[PDB]
Amino acid sequence: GLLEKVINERLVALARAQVSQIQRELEYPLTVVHGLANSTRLLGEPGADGMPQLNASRDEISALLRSTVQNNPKLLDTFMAWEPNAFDTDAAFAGQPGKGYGPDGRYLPWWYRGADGKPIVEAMADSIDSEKLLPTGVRENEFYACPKENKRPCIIDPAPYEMGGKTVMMSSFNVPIMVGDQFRGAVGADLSLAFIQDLLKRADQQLYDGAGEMALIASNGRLVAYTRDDSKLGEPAGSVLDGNEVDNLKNLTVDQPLYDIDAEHGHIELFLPFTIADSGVRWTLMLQIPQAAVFGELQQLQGE
Amino acid sequence: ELVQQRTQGLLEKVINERLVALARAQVSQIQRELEYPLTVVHGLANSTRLLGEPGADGMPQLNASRDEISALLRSTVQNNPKLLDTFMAWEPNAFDTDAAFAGQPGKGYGPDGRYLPWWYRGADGKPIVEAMADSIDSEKLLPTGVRENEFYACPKENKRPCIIDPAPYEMGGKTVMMSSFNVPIMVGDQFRGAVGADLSLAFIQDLLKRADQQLYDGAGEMALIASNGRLVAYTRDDSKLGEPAGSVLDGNEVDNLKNLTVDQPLYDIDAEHGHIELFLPFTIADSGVRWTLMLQIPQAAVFGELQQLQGELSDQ
Ligand SMILES: CC(=O)OCC[N+](C)(C)C
Ligand SMILES: CC(=O)OCC[N+](C)(C)C
Ligand SMILES: [Ca+2]
Repeated sequence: GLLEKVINERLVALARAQVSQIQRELEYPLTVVHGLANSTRLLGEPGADGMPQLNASRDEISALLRSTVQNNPKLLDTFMAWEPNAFDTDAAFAGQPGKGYGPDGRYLPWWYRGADGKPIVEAMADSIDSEKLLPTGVRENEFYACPKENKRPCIIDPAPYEMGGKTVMMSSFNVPIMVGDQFRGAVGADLSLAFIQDLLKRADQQLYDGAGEMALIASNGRLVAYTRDDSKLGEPAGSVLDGNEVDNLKNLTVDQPLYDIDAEHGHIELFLPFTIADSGVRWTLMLQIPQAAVFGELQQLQGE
Repeated sequence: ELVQQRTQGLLEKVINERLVALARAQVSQIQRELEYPLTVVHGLANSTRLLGEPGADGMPQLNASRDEISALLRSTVQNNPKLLDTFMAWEPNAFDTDAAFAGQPGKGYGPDGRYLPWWYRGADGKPIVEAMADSIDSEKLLPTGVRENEFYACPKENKRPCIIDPAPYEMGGKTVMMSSFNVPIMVGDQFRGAVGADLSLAFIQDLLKRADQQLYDGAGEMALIASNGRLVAYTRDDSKLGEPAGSVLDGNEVDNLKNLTVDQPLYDIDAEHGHIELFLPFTIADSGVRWTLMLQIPQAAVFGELQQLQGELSDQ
């Protein structure tokens, strides 16, 4: 039908705007940490006098990280890990705690905000080499192993980490520190799922007057956000969504919308896969809207 | 017969709502792409300000030389192919004594030592630097209605990010629209300088041309109008980019743009000229930009569609 087509084109356009709004949120941390990687690699790149182009101390690099946290309130944190002896001699820094160094001197700072909002630092010695499987299906060290192994940017699916006495679910945005063809380390920043969820909830309230719900699904099919119920974050979409929805989640092409009508529940399903910057990472936005909210004007024309 | 009017009004609403949603989608896509240069230059500003912000020891948090700051700018160009350039300018004696660096323009300094590097790519793609001494203090008006130094004066005056209305630029034997994206280097409450990068806006022309094909077999036009009234994009004709929008649109409509409200759509049915227009003002981040997307549809296309929709209702 021609009228159905005009209504459905409105729906797709509204969904596409929700995707580009989410991309703005998710591409931002990647560009932040690209900036830090593009600066830090100058520690290892000679200049016209044969000395490093950046001769910054560890205290100065940490200042850059802390300034990132300070002036990027949307980011949960900023962190960086060097390979053993990547840019200096770790042994000179061994036995110095509370600076983000491992016990052997390896540079591993994780900067985030304490209770008063002031930045504090934790060394990632415990997680950087950990093969522990977290309950969301993510290994504890994947924020570093993935950029080390693939030598390109990595976005990690939702995972819980302990932060100042509480468990925080988060996704990390990671870039390798490359000098030539050599992996020297990686730098990253997290977004909390609570942050992404709050934004998706607010965005949903402006979509068809809030009649429906949205789900953001990571590369492993687990929920980054789910406007109906915060308790489902991190959980598999296959343990929260419909048989029909879970099937449609398998029916998707690489980057192309899937439209479906769940008559059993009287709502429209729209799945839009999308990629995050040039990282090649593909997540999915799901819109679930009551049929009456989308087709109310048709209902009104036919009703009279 | 009032049933006919109520029915026609509801069909027109469905049509108008589709066009509004299409407009909002172009705005959202434009905002996604144009955050990128702001994030890059925010990173450079947030590093450079540490030259003047003390630590607990009372001493600055970053003890970097001018050469090291320039290396950060050079690395930005090298590692962001989409950016045309990256440039930074300090206030006189902002972080050191300019006079100690006088007489060395080959490093991006002014003649009396002011730090003014502009880094771009030479013919072989390797970055090279030039001093901005000839532009940094110039309030000469460009055709676009901005000062030659707007990229610096606007962040100095407003102490927040500034996106300068685009200027034409030759790229690959074609003229494209180019804007700079600028942020202040703030130490406490003090403006110390600014850092920016230029980005081509050709992707907007391409975006809007593709979107304009979705509706009415491409019979409409889409435009993006800057605050100076000039065309950032115009799907009908690449040759019009950078021209006053009043050359393709009723002049008083263009004069009216300053009165519109951000994110509020506005329809104008110009029955005299047989076109309907939808305007959608928008901004970018905290830059305070005032840009307007415009969708123009011929009345004959809409009328024909309404007849088809009524025909489908009749046949029900
Ligand atoms: C416990 C720990 O060190 O976590 C580090 C990983 N990160 C920054 C992604 C949370
Ligand atoms: C080439 C070009 O875009 O001119 C503007 C350069 N700027 C803004 C650094 C002075
Ligand atoms: Ca369903």
